[PDB]
Amino acid sequence: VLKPRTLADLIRILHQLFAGDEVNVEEVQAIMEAYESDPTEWAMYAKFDQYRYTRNLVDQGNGKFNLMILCWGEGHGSSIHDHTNSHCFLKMLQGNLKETLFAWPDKKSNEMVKKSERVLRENQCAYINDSIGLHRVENISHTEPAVSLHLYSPPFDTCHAFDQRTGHKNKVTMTFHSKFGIRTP
Amino acid sequence: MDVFLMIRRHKTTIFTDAKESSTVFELKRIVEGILKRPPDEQRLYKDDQLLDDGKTLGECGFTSQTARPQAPATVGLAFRADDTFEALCIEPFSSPPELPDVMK
Amino acid sequence: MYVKLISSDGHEFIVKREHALTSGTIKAMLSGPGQFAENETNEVNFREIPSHVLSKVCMYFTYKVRYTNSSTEIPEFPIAPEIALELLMAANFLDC
Amino acid sequence: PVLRSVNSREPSQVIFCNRSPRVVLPVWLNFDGEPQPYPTLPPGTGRRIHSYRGHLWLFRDAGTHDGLLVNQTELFVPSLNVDGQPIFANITLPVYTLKERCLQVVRSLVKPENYRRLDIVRSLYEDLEDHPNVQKDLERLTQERIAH
Ligand SMILES: CC(=O)N[C@H](C(=O)N1C[C@H](O)C[C@H]1C(=O)NCc1ccc(-c2scnc2C)cc1)C(C)(C)C
Ligand SMILES: [Fe+2]
Repeated sequence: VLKPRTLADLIRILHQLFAGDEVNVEEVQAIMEAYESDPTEWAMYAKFDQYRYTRNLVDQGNGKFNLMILCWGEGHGSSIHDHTNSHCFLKMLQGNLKETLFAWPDKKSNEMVKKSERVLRENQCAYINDSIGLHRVENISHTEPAVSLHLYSPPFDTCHAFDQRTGHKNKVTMTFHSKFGIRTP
Repeated sequence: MDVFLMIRRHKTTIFTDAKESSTVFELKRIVEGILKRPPDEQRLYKDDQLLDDGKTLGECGFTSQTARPQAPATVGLAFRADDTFEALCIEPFSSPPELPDVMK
Repeated sequence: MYVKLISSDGHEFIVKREHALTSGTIKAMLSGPGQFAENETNEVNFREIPSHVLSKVCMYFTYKVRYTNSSTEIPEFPIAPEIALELLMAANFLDC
Repeated sequence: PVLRSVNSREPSQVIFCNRSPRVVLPVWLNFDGEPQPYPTLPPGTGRRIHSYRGHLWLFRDAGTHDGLLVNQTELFVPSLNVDGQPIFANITLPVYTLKERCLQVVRSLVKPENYRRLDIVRSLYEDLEDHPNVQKDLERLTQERIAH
């Protein structure tokens, strides 16, 4: 194990890892889990919206990978989404989120099937791609917020939203609440 | 509960307060303490209606939201000549210049 | 306890003394050796402040005295746009 | 930086209560002392929010950045929830000076490009342009606390 001493250290390590020819997603996840969340080191990216969660870009990663921080209010949650064939890592900096994994749709409209459902405790880091299925992440807490650290490689502006009742798609293009600590309306 | 008033006559206007539950006579008592005329030589109006000495100010129309510190209500005042009373006379304040177009 | 404030157009405004000391310049006038001797009349002539703004100024006086120690909620002091410019000049002069 | 939140990680539930006529902007001061804004509160609304002991808050007009009071001071630091009862932060108007209240009003009506087209003594042009700002107030507040 290589234990990141700071958030900046974890970012320097990730840039090296994604510069190599082969990315080993087991080692990326392990090293992101290893960094012990320290709010003094990421508080500038923690910006909250009352109504939805916020996307706060941190590092665009030399075009090979994206690094974002998402901020979840009480009761805030994602839609059922895909990952446009890119790896995706999710690490908890503060709070908890419930990941509910869905299988893809059979062609005629019917309510999609929950494969699994788990809670992500603090400092835990998860991995997802379209090979494992589609998920939806929510902050279950009625009283506390959630802050998560996302890595997506390759970076993507596009993906698809899924109606749980039918399974039919609507594809979205994702906003950014902030970029590098600065509000972008 | 306090009401806030401007007692007005000619070019004289008094800024004072009173309780909604205090009476019109009691108000003449303090007008006496300022312009030194007894309440029997005083007439108090709300717009055009003379006010009963024994009616409480809340009962004449001066209340919490009608007579506020930043927007006091107006009480007209008329003195007695020495036989009977003068007509209620209040000169309005000056008027501001018409709004600069730079302020819409 | 009451003092008389006179406007440029000759309107007399009698307000409580401790109300008028809301004004920094009035407080400078009347708290030191400029206090009215009893042989004098408690009048201050403001020969460049018209009555429609001077009356507004004493409305602020009562407002400030009433809500300075309020502890849970205070209203907003309303200013019409027509008097805003003239009121701002009187406030700069009166230092309040 | 003296006006900073301490990284306590000891949570503290708080009630923000806007009893002003303005749209209130809660402003948190991070651990480096820089301000970061939070969702706006409409007039009359209260919300129970998540915070921590030792964190510094202040509150402004969301549109004009006019300063607001909170329990009749300008800075708010929660203690620890004794017995799990919430901490209350009561947001009010301050009693502005007449001058600062008119400057608020005419900034509300004329665009800054046109302040100096107003026939007022130029002493008040610079005053108009001295728009309320929160790090100018931080400047004052830190140097108010140095002088105990
Ligand atoms: C461990 C720590 O100090 N975490 C900080 C934290 O959680 N803070 C800082 C302040 O104490 C407030 C608290 C926070 O961000 N709480 C979430 C929150 C979301 C919305 C709101 C508001 S303000 C007006 N309306 C709402 C809904 C207030 C707080 C962050 C994540 C920003 C580094
Ligand atoms: Fe996802």
